Amino acid sequence: GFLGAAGSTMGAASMTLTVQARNLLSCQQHLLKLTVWGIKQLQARVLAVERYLRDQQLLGIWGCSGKLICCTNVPWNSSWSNRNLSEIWDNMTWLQWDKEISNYTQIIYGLLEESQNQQEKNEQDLLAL
Amino acid sequence: GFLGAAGSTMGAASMTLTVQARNLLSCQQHLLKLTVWGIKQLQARVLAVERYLRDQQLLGIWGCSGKLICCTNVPWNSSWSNRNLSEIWDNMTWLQWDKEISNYTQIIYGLLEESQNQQEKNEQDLLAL
Amino acid sequence: GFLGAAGSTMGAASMTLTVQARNLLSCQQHLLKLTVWGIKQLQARVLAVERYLRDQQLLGIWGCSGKLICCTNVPWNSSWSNRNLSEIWDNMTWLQWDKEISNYTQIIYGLLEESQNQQEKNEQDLLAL
Amino acid sequence: AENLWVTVYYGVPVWKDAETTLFCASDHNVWATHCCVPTDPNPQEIHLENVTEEFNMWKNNMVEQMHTDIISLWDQSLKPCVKLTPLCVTLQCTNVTNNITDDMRGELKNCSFNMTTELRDKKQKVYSLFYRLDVVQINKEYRLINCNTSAITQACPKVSFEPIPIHYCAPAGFAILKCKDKKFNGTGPCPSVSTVQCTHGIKPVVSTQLLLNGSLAEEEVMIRSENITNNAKNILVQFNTPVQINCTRPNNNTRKSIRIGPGQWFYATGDIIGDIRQAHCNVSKATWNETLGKVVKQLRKHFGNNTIIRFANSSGGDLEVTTHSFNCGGEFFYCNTSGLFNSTWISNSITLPCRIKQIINMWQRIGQAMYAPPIQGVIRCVSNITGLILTRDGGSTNSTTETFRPGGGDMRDNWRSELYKYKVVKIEPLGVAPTRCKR
Amino acid sequence: AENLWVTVYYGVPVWKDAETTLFCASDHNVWATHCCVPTDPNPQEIHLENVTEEFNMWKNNMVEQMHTDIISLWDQSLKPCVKLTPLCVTLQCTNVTNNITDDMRGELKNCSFNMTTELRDKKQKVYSLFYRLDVVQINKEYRLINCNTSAITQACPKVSFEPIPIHYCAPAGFAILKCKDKKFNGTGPCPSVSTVQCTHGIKPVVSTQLLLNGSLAEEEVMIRSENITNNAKNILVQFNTPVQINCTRPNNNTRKSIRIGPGQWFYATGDIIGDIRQAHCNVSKATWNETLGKVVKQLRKHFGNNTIIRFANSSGGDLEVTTHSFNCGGEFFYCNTSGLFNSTWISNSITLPCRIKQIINMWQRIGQAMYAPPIQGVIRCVSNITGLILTRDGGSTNSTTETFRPGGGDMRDNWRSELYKYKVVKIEPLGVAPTRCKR
Amino acid sequence: AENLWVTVYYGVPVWKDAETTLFCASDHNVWATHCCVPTDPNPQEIHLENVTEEFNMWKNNMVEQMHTDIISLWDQSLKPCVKLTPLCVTLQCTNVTNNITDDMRGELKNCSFNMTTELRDKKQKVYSLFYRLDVVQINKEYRLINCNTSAITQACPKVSFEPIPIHYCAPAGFAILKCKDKKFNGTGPCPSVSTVQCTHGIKPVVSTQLLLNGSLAEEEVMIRSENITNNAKNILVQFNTPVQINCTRPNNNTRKSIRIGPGQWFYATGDIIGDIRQAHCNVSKATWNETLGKVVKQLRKHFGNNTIIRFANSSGGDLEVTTHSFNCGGEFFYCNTSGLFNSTWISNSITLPCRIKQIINMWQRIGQAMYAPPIQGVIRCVSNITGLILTRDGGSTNSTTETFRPGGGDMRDNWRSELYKYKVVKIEPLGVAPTRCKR
Ligand SMILES: *[C@@H]1O[C@H](CO)[C@@H](O[C@@H]2O[C@H](CO)[C@@H](O[C@@H]3O[C@H](CO)[C@@H](O)[C@H](O)[C@@H]3O)[C@H](O)[C@H]2NC(C)=O)[C@H](O)[C@H]1NC(C)=O
Ligand SMILES: *[C@@H]1O[C@H](CO)[C@@H](O[C@@H]2O[C@H](CO)[C@@H](O[C@@H]3O[C@H](CO)[C@@H](O)[C@H](O)[C@@H]3O)[C@H](O)[C@H]2NC(C)=O)[C@H](O)[C@H]1NC(C)=O
Ligand SMILES: *[C@@H]1O[C@H](CO)[C@@H](O[C@@H]2O[C@H](CO)[C@@H](O[C@@H]3O[C@H](CO)[C@@H](O)[C@H](O)[C@@H]3O)[C@H](O)[C@H]2NC(C)=O)[C@H](O)[C@H]1NC(C)=O
Ligand SMILES: *[C@@H]1O[C@H](CO[C@@H]2O[C@@H](C)[C@@H](O)[C@@H](O)[C@@H]2O)[C@@H](O[C@@H]2O[C@H](CO)[C@@H](O)[C@H](O)[C@H]2NC(C)=O)[C@H](O)[C@H]1NC(C)=O
Ligand SMILES: *[C@@H]1O[C@H](CO[C@@H]2O[C@@H](C)[C@@H](O)[C@@H](O)[C@@H]2O)[C@@H](O[C@@H]2O[C@H](CO)[C@@H](O)[C@H](O)[C@H]2NC(C)=O)[C@H](O)[C@H]1NC(C)=O
Ligand SMILES: *[C@@H]1O[C@H](CO[C@@H]2O[C@@H](C)[C@@H](O)[C@@H](O)[C@@H]2O)[C@@H](O[C@@H]2O[C@H](CO)[C@@H](O)[C@H](O)[C@H]2NC(C)=O)[C@H](O)[C@H]1NC(C)=O
Ligand SMILES: *[C@@H]1O[C@H](CO)[C@@H](O[C@@H]2O[C@H](CO)[C@@H](O)[C@H](O)[C@H]2NC(C)=O)[C@H](O)[C@H]1NC(C)=O
Ligand SMILES: *[C@@H]1O[C@H](CO)[C@@H](O)[C@H](O)[C@H]1NC(C)=O
Ligand SMILES: *[C@@H]1O[C@H](CO)[C@@H](O)[C@H](O)[C@H]1NC(C)=O
Ligand SMILES: *[C@@H]1O[C@H](CO)[C@@H](O)[C@H](O)[C@H]1NC(C)=O
Ligand SMILES: *[C@@H]1O[C@H](CO)[C@@H](O)[C@H](O)[C@H]1NC(C)=O
Ligand SMILES: *[C@@H]1O[C@H](CO)[C@@H](O)[C@H](O)[C@H]1NC(C)=O
Ligand SMILES: *[C@@H]1O[C@H](CO)[C@@H](O)[C@H](O)[C@H]1NC(C)=O
Repeated sequence: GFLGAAGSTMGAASMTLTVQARNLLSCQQHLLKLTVWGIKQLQARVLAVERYLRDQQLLGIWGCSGKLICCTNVPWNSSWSNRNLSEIWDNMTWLQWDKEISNYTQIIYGLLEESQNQQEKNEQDLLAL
Repeated sequence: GFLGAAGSTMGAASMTLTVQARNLLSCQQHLLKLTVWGIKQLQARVLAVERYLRDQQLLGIWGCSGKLICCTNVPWNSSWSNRNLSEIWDNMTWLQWDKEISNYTQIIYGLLEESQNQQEKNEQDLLAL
Repeated sequence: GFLGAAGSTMGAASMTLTVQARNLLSCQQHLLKLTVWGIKQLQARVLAVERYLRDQQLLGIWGCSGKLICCTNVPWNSSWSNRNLSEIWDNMTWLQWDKEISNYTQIIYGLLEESQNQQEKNEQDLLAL
Repeated sequence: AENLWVTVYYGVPVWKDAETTLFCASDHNVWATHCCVPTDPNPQEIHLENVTEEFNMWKNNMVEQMHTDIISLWDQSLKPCVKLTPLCVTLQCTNVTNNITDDMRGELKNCSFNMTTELRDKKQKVYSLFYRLDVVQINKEYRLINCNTSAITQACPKVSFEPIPIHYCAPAGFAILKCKDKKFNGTGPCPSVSTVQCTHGIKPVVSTQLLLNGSLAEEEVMIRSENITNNAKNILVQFNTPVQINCTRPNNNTRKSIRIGPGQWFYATGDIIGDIRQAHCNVSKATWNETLGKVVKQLRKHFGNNTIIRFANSSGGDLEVTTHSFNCGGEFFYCNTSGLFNSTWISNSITLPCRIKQIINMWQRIGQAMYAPPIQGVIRCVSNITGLILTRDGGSTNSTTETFRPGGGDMRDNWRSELYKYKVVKIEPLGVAPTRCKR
Repeated sequence: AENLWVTVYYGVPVWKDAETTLFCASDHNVWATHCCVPTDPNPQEIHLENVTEEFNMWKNNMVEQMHTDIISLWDQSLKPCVKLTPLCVTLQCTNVTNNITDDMRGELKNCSFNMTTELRDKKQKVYSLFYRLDVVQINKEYRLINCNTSAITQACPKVSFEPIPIHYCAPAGFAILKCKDKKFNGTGPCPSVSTVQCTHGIKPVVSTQLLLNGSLAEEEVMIRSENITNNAKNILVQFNTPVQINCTRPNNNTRKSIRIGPGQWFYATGDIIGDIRQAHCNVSKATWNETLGKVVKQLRKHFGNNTIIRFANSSGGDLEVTTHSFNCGGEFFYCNTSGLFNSTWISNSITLPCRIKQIINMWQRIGQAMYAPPIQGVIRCVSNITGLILTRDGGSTNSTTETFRPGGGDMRDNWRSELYKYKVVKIEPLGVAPTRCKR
Repeated sequence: AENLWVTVYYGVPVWKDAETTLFCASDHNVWATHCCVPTDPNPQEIHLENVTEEFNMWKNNMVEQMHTDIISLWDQSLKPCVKLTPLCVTLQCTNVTNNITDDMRGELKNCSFNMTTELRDKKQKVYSLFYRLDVVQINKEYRLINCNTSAITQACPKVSFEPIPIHYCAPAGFAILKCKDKKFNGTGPCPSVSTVQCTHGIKPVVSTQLLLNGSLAEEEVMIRSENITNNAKNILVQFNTPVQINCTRPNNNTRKSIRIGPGQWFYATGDIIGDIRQAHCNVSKATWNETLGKVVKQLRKHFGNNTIIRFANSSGGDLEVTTHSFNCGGEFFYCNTSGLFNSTWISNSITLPCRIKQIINMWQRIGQAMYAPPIQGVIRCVSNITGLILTRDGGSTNSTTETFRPGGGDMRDNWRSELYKYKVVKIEPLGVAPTRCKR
């Protein structure tokens, strides 16, 4: 049921996040002798690992770690999508949503990084106090 | 002292979890020219990484991240092992315990995944409130 | 601006931790046929992943996960560096600091591991109570 | 005013088009080994409700991926076998006449030559039979056809190239999407998408003009093309019913093993046992002249209800273009298909002779040649014609009578029709959206 | 009622049996390079209190792993050296008679032949000596023995195959468990398990009949077998004391380098300097006829206090089966062991001649042959016999007198006795258990 | 008393010296392919304020890395091309006399020989021209120079070795630091460090004595050495202005393709069209005898204001040592540089003849030789002399007149001057420091 929520609304699809997450990480002499097919299988496996880790690093940096859903303190810009919530969570899929946001992806990621740096400094200072 | 706790009781063995955890992740021209032994060393290293990450992903999904010990909200089924605590934590090893549970491993993992999905939705809604 | 903070004081440099962190993780037939250069590119990529993960595992074990800055409960030994805070955070770089500490690195890491094991046991017992 | 904040989600069911390396998987054959990883016996096909996607069979990198891998595997399995360089000698040849039927006269040649023995300093006189296609006249002196162009090696007489259905499977982080609409024709949106782990089994069959052993459409004969209007492009036709074809090589052959070096054996064709006859294929007349009627009706859909449709013979060029290249039992046939395309259609047993060749340029490359060892006994093949590769010339805009001819192809085209319904995408699990929560 | 919840633990000291690739590690030899990664000088052996595990030496994949890697390394180090194909010519040979002792008469042959020079268009007459085992008669015409079967290459006269003790080490996530019980015999539980990073050093020694240079048991001579009862199986015997054996090849040899192509040199055996003598091995009579007494006592344990034990000679077959294959100094000896197994036991200096061979089929395969260049001067070897490979025939259930014979083996068997105490397992750090805590 | 605790930081801007594999990257040439990954068109060079680091050009592993990779690439691109083993035959040769200028007399030889055709059993008489450097006398019988030592292969007449500027780029977790001080001389602290993703483009030019096509210092001519005092070491001189050199091979050449096997072609040098002349290089007298004045002033800095500086000719040895090895257009020149180093300096058009060689030992190894196919027409090269490789003998401590001579080098030295400013380091993002916070 890996992409089963693909046609679901954004709201409904939030219930299958573990279905998609669990499928993003995962002969003998034939591939070892045919050292021209092995060094495809290793490339495929190394790439899957690198892609997985890049996503995990971004989540870690943004202050979202070990969770599938994280609230952040970066305010939503109506200029990135001037739609109300009933247009987004209902009657719209995640695939359509990505098309609506695409161009603002880097702005949002940069803001999330800055927010966490400020939050961590405040925690260190508050604990010392 | 990597497997030093192997004969210890389950309770006593809980004190060496970092001993085992630290050992689960970790010439020149000979292996580079002998492109039939290199593509064993790369396979060995890639596999060790993939195995490590699969365990970390499961811990993350279950709501247990960055910890060696996690309490969860899934109730224990006496049907998986009708034993009291004094039969489990004392006078029994982890190796024996795995034999007692084995068949119910997938049931437990599925329950842990479901519990976390419900917990995350509740957190998002509570924060919005 | 990857190493831009290199000459900054230790205090000032704490504001660029995400600049350095984001750069620590990251043809066709030429490398596939030239199965003597591919098995350099795979080695380079596998090593970068292994180094990244070893650092993440240590942070996880010490009780510091998903954060760039963590307070710990291990007291500072004046014997590792008998300097006051105004000698360390100001008028000193991280490169100079590493030279000052180097020999005591393993002592500190061992203490951090022990502290977390005690903290986790206490959490499990407190929750059961 | 709304006071919304960015909420980060991971595990979002969103994907983008991507090109990656698929890994193979089956259920002494080369595909016995290069497809070991077994498929799941019960593939997890998931229907996606309300998903519409754009597909394009002419830009499908899965077709390109198969092509690269079929060639790469081919040249690896034959890598360790004996070279036949020493056979490139002056031959003394005569005609085979002993009980040869009239139709085969001059087709086979009996050649004797001086070849070395296992010792560097000794020679032996040996002889073997060759088909005339592989022997070039230099009064009786002949050369093997590959001698002025390429190195010739002997196919390993142990390696099987019998087509095995193979499956392609996605690597972690990727998925293969299947188009399940009805009457999908090459390109455009397909409002019926299903997700699979692997493709169905596809046999790596190589042929020209006629498409063999594929899937039989579904409801009706379908005609697909990159362009249709541009006659420079090919038209692929997929049948909704097979036409059974029976092919044979009736001569009862034998073999002899000749030492050509220390541990190096050459396999020669020996005398034919009994009567020598012509290779041929049987197509049922009453199936072919009905199956084409369906093709014609579908062509009228694009070429006109009142036009004239004519099926003509192939054009000029070499055997690999003008004949039906058929690989069966381990031998290479070049069959004459003119008897299949000889009709004019308006609105209101067929025997195909074949030639056998032993020195084969398997892929259109320069510098290599494969020698196919002969098969002992006789061979008979039964296969399903599942489609056609056609080209068009004229009519339409000038003065009626579009002429269609069987054409050649790019190898890829024989797989293109099976990889037709599949697309490869990558999953991008991160995304953001506005919510009402704050930390 | 107990109100318990699932608690997840990571870092649990639990493991399961597993098969993986071990990486090698030592301290111009091939094992100088294929075992670079140094072992820790002080391996971290950890005793596991209260751990009992089942071991099985007959199903140990470490034995299979060594076998695959010894062969793979062997054929890689010799890959770039000159082929001797041009030597497979008709030879003119006579007997070596100049100062040859009577016992060696007819053993060596003096062969002359026509071989090319570095120029394609010129030849030279050269001669060399060969042992009769490698020369086959075709009145004086001879062929090298490998010419009708295999390609022959020259072992690189720079590559050393002197056994080097090597260690196997576990990859991350794996551990090697060692059985430290006393008197462990092949299979079953071992209530003494220790965890190691690497195995002890094992020398990759190749031999038949007698096991050389291994570990000397510990307390008593031990007899191990897959079955014992089934005489089709071998019996391995491990000694608790070495028997010293001294082997030599007394002829003082020389070498000549012959150009056989541009930059391609062949190493030929030249005239023997001084008297020509037979190769042989010395076993101390007073050590052997005592060591076997220990073997016999242990056999009675399984075959009967009142039975009769007889040690007989080897059976029929080729040299690789019937003789003691001994590789020493770089030369290959085939020694006659009948003088070691000639006795009947009841309840109440030995000289072994040897032959030398130069064309060696190193592994039981078809299509390759290795030429061993001769060693200049003379060679003498000192080694420890550490065990026996025996087979059994009859007695037991019929009428007394079990006959034991030295047998051949599968190569693996010579490593099987050292890899004997080790097992490979994988660690599975996750697990769950009931506790009283809730989030 | 201070009550401080250990605080863990990740992402600390700290690094240590390290040696890793750099991956290449450019913008039918071998470097067209082995440097595909494009560089960023606008490299992110970051100045590091207040950073001082120690550099050492004589211990720079980037120099060693380039050397290993240039050789490795070289021998891979030529791997699949035809061997010329069959050419190693006895040649019949005479002098080329038809319109040969006096200065070239005896330089070229006209050789005829018996070589095979594409058929194993047929021969052809062919002839070609060779330069005398590659032909060794055995009255007219000659051998190719490589026949008694090495295998000879034909460079692929399609593969280009024209130098391409290439860049080295750091792998993840690594960075390349650049020394941006002024007047940095080989070793020691550089109080100006900048971080880069990749190096500037460096052309893999191979030469002796004169350094070609590099960076022109910056402000003044600089002299660098590992030691200076120890005359056993080389002195590298980097110019702050180029000296333009124009080289040519004036003979109008043609080619013929000779079949030497099935699909195997040999490229022979045919008759010269028109007048035959000597190859040579032009150096402007008025630029050279000024550029050296700058070199001399800088030498006095280390050798004395009142000493005598003498530039002498090269010493003895083979062409690869005593001449200027120049690779241009695809042909190999050996130029006589004595006209450039003939002066005595005190305090107060140049024509260089060249020889052409076709059989080249590209790297100082034994067992391989490369045949360089001839270039049709004529060639002319324009290049920038950017520096010198000099050695020293005497003076200093004895009695005035230090003698400097052009010397040979280790290949590496020609890249050493461009990789000069770069160092590779690894980032170590974890660290700890005392703070006032507790959990
Ligand atoms: C092997 O069999 C073939 C088939 O019979 C032989 O080919 C025959 O070759 C002859 C001479 O080239 C042809 O005869 C000529 O025909 C032309 C036609 O106009 C005529 O003008 C000439 O005067 C002469 O008759 C003959 O037709 C041809 N056979 C066929 C069926 O075309 C071939 O020579 C045989 N090879 C041998 C015996 O080595
Ligand atoms: C090299 O030396 C060997 C060893 O001496 C020579 O072998 C000898 O070959 C002859 C002829 O084949 C054997 O003689 C025959 O013996 C049988 C035995 O019953 C007898 O019936 C025949 O009438 C004849 O005498 C001879 O015994 C054999 N030597 C030994 C020790 O067995 C070999 O011929 C020599 N090769 C040369 C000179 O090329
Ligand atoms: C190809 O041309 C070269 C160049 O002319 C020819 O070399 C010439 O070889 C002869 C005989 O070896 C040399 O003559 C001898 O010179 C010595 C000098 O002292 C003298 O003592 C002898 O009596 C005799 O004269 C001749 O000098 C030499 N040419 C040069 C310029 O040195 C070569 O023989 C020609 N090869 C042919 C025609 O195959
Ligand atoms: C060449 O053919 C003859 C005749 O065979 C007949 O015609 C053939 C086309 C086919 O129909 C056969 O079955 C026919 O019998 C072969 O000679 C015959 O061999 C059979 C074998 O038992 C024998 O009974 C017949 O009497 C033979 N007839 C004659 C006239 O000899 C002949 O052997 C064939 N040659 C070769 C090389 O196969
Ligand atoms: C063949 O042998 C003779 C005799 O040598 C003797 O017997 C040998 C088995 C061994 O025991 C030798 O040490 C004996 O001396 C060799 O001729 C002798 O060579 C030595 C060398 O200095 C000389 O002093 C003796 O006088 C020689 N004796 C005779 C009779 O010549 C002979 O050289 C040997 N041939 C070869 C090819 O080695
Ligand atoms: C050999 O040289 C003659 C003479 O050429 C002259 O001297 C040369 C060095 C160069 O300066 C040429 O340009 C000179 O013309 C060649 O014969 C001449 O060929 C040209 C071609 O059109 C012709 O016009 C002249 O009259 C010719 N002169 C004579 C005396 O024949 C001759 O072809 C050259 N040989 C070869 C093999 O090239
Ligand atoms: C192996 O079993 C023995 C007992 O069967 C364990 O020894 C006991 O350890 C407890 C620890 O406090 C002591 O109180 C007991 O007195 C010990 N018993 C004896 C007989 O000495 C031993 O620790 C076990 N090993 C492991 C690894 O748990
Ligand atoms: C083999 O060589 C001999 C040499 O004279 C020649 O006579 C004979 O015809 C050759 N045989 C063949 C079949 O070419
Ligand atoms: C092929 O052979 C089968 C055998 O029974 C036959 O039924 C079928 O009709 C044949 N096909 C053709 C095209 O004749
Ligand atoms: C070498 O060839 C010649 C050719 O006649 C022959 O006479 C001679 O005996 C051969 N030599 C050997 C040792 O075979
Ligand atoms: C082997 O040689 C040594 C040398 O001293 C000797 O002591 C030993 O007894 C010899 N071995 C045998 C079996 O004779
Ligand atoms: C080629 O071989 C023949 C054989 O006699 C010889 O006469 C001729 O001179 C050779 N040719 C060359 C150029 O070596
Ligand atoms: C090289 O050729 C150019 C062409 O114009 C010329 O200007 C320059 O001076 C020449 N160089 C030398 C060293 O003569």
